[PDB]
Amino acid sequence: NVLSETVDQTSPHLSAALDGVARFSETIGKRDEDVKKLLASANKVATVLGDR
Amino acid sequence: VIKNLNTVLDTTVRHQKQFDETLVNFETLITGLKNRADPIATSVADISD
Repeated sequence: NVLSETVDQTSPHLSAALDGVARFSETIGKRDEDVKKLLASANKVATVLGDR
Repeated sequence: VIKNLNTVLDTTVRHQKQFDETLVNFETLITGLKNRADPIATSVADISD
């Protein structure tokens, strides 16, 4: 009964959340190599900054 | 943002050794100047006068 009530209540607000999460996740998901290269170079530069 | 930050970061990484050394060298130079700042400023003012 609790699962039925939760799905009944949260259904009308689910499609917009799915669409927004899909769009924002695909913003980064189609740039995986660029993001990882950015993280590596940022690791190098930030390590240089933090050590000094 | 990702593209331009990647460009700047790889440019910095290419000279990472020099970018690391210049911080320490600049700190040493500026500390050495600060330890004599008052005579240096007095001397500059006297030169101008």
